[PDB]
Amino acid sequence: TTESLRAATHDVLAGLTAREAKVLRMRFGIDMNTDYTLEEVGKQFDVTRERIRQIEAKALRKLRHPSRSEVLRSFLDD
Amino acid sequence: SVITVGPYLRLHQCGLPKKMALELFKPFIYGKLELRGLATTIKAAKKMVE
Amino acid sequence: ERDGLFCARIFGPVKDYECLCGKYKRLKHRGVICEKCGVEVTQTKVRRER
Amino acid sequence: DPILLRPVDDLELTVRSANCLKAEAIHYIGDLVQRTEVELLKTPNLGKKSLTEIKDVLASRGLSLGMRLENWPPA
Ligand SMILES: [Zn+2]
Repeated sequence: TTESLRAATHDVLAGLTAREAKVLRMRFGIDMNTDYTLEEVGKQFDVTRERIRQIEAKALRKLRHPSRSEVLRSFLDD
Repeated sequence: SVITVGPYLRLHQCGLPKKMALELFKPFIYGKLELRGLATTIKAAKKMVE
Repeated sequence: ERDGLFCARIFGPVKDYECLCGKYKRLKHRGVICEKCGVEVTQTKVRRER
Repeated sequence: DPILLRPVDDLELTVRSANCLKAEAIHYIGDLVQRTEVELLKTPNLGKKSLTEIKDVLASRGLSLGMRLENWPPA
């Protein structure tokens, strides 16, 4: 369940703009031993902090979007 | 399980309870439902098999 | 307890990558030994080996 | 239908078009489809292209514009 889940997640990540996907990966510790922050996204991408919050929001629109949601919907009952 | 007679049978055969085999051959069924896609994932699959 | 029979300092931690006091976690501190309790940050597994 | 009663963010709309929708008191998708195209074009910020891609996504998920309802709203 975890494996098929995670592969489906990455397959959703592939479809986005670059900064979107990479930010949303490292911001959550995905794909790494890291745990990087809004502030540190400031440090790496560019110091802008809360436009990253708005970008997170926009991506959550781009991806939640029930044409992609339904690979995730079985995991609602988790 | 208990056994009884299959008189009609042919040599190569074994009478078999459904439910017993259903349980024994589960992940095959799951692989084949992800294949057909009726259950897109295994939570759906398990819920269907239930 | 330390230097006992289940001396996790020697036989390993109890959980996946968690000291007894809870200091170091989630592979951030991979090969780290919690200096407070002297407990390595590794699986519970080696409680069967060591 | 089951798709009449959804909010439009399931379509994954855009910020300008979203401002156009919230600006014009258009709540339900049943309220969307009862509105007509020229009732949109005259409105603020809705010129050429909003109509273009909203036509695209409604062509995607099986509905169209300007349709007619009855017994609306059941709420
Ligand atoms: Zn500790």
